[PDB]
Amino acid sequence: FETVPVWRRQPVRVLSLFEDIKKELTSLGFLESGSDPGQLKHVVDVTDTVRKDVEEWGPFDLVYGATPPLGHTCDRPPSWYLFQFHRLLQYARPKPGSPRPFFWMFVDNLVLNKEDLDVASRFLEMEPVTIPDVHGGSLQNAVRVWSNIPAIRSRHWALVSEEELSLLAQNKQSSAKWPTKLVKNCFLPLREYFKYF
Amino acid sequence: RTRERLVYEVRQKCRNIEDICISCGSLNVTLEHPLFVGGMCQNCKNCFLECAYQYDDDGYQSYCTICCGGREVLMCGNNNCCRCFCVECVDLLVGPGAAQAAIKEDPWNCYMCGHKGTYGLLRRREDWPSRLQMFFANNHDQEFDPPKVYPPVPAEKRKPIRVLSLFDGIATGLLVLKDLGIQVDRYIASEVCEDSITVGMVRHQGKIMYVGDVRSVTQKHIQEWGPFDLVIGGSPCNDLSIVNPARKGLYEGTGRLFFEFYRLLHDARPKEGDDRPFFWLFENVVAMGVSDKRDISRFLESNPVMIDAKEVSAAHRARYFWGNLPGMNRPLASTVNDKLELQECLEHGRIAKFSKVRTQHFPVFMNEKEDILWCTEMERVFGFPVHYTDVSNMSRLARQRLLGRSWSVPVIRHLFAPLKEYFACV
Ligand SMILES: Nc1ncnc2c1ncn2[C@@H]1O[C@H](CSCC[C@H](N)C(=O)O)[C@@H](O)[C@H]1O
Ligand SMILES: [Zn+2]
Ligand SMILES: [Zn+2]
Ligand SMILES: [Zn+2]
Repeated sequence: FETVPVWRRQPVRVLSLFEDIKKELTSLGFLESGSDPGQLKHVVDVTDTVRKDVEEWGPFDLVYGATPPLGHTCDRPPSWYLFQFHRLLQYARPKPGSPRPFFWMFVDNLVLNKEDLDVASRFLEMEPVTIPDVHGGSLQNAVRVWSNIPAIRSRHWALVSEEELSLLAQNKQSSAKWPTKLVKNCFLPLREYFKYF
Repeated sequence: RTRERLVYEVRQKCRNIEDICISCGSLNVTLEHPLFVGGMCQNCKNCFLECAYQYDDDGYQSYCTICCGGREVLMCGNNNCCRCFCVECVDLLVGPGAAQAAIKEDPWNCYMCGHKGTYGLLRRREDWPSRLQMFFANNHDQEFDPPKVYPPVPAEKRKPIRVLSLFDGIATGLLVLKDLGIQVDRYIASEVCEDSITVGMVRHQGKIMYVGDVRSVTQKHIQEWGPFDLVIGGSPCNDLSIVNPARKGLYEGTGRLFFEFYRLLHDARPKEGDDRPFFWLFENVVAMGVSDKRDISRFLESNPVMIDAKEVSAAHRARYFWGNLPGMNRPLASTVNDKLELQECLEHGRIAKFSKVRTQHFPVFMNEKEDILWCTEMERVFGFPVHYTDVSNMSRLARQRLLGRSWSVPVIRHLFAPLKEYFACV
């Protein structure tokens, strides 16, 4: 994508699915105040969401979706979040003949199966960048991100062992708070296209 | 046991049948029951509206028409009706032994199709069609396939069709295509079951280009395989249909495969600026939970038609059909060369124990002895050519396994019928 000059950067219009990053996006200066009236359309259960609903919610630039926190209840099977996210994201893309900066991000908190991760990485067309929270040389937490936002593969680490990852999933079970600090920094290269405040 | 005692006190004339709900026995009568004389509550109105389509089993509607419940049911023989009435409701409302009076009728017409409108204490309203017409106004407007159309094309020039088949199995699609007499440029199909594959590699002399899983296929795989005019597929049901205890839903197990179709359809369907005619067809069972069907219709953004082989094939089983094909909801056209009765299918010296089949215990009588349906016959029952499925060393149970999950050839002929006008012919 091509960068956007400072005297042209608009407010960024976001669509937050299943989770709400209104908080982080405001703390990043992407969201100003007052309702917001409105830049971040959040919806938690889009089982009944038609294409027209999305189109009518104003055009979008950023589409964010997350799985539930690690070991948070049940609700619906993990894959639902992924698939639904994909459908609505096709509903959110701009027409081929009217291009424009457009970014999306789905992020999992170690809630997806091995086959579910395969499905995610196949339906979103990239392997996940795994952003760990370490402490004292120990894998405290972890998220994995599928996204087109320009700096993403820039983190991902290595040393987190897929096995050790799936072990860290086992260690933390019943408590559950969504570890947003891990995903917060990914949005930084989006300040090249939208106003700051 | 509120219902039993309440109906019992209805029969003793201590209470009017018009002030109770003849469905669940509630006294909260909100509306008059469309089919019979008596009241109906809001819970049973919603039950009727939702379960009328929730409960349709393969080949029948499985009902019960009255209480929307039931285990053992009496099944109608009228092929334009297909209603059913449970035994408990007949013994309770009509009278004791009235169920055993209803049975012994081999061609049994239900109380809606019958000559009389009065059976025991059960009395049919004279104005029931329009009563169903108004009753069914709160529902089924979210369904029944509102199709949209493409502009026709001139003969010169009109190119051969390019077809992508996800979950092909037995090459039903390429068969119905060749039979329809239209040129096929490329038939690329994705199938796993090696038997199905071999059937295809033989019965079409290798015309089919075979790929692995629907998961093997990439978005790039699609456009690299040339542009596709028609994308067809019937994803395996299993964990979809409710007759399975272990059903993992649309989202787990073998249900997932739907989305793979959903994926490759999207990586296929032409973007804006393409006026190119583009057709797609996704088939599944009608035994699907209402939740999973809701989701599927949402993902495909279209609604399904319930097509039953009954009207033109020798077996009665109905499937949901999603798509954009011309004459989607068009009434089934029964041919001259199509075999309507079971008897038309059996080999020499065998007779039909029924009219149309289900798989109704053993459908064939031979030498005053019951017998299972034959393969060379079952083919006819599904409309496939005789010995179409006789290939390799494949075991009989495997062969029947294959035909058991195939498409009804005349039905697919009915679907692919108005397609010959958009592409090349011989
Ligand atoms: N993961 C997968 N990828 C591709 N095909 C699959 C598959 N899993 C099952 N199948 C195939 O999909 C078929 C679903 S039954 C539908 C077959 C088809 N309607 C016909 O005319 O015969 C089965 O034959 C099965 O072999
Ligand atoms: Zn009732
Ligand atoms: Zn009943
Ligand atoms: Zn009837």
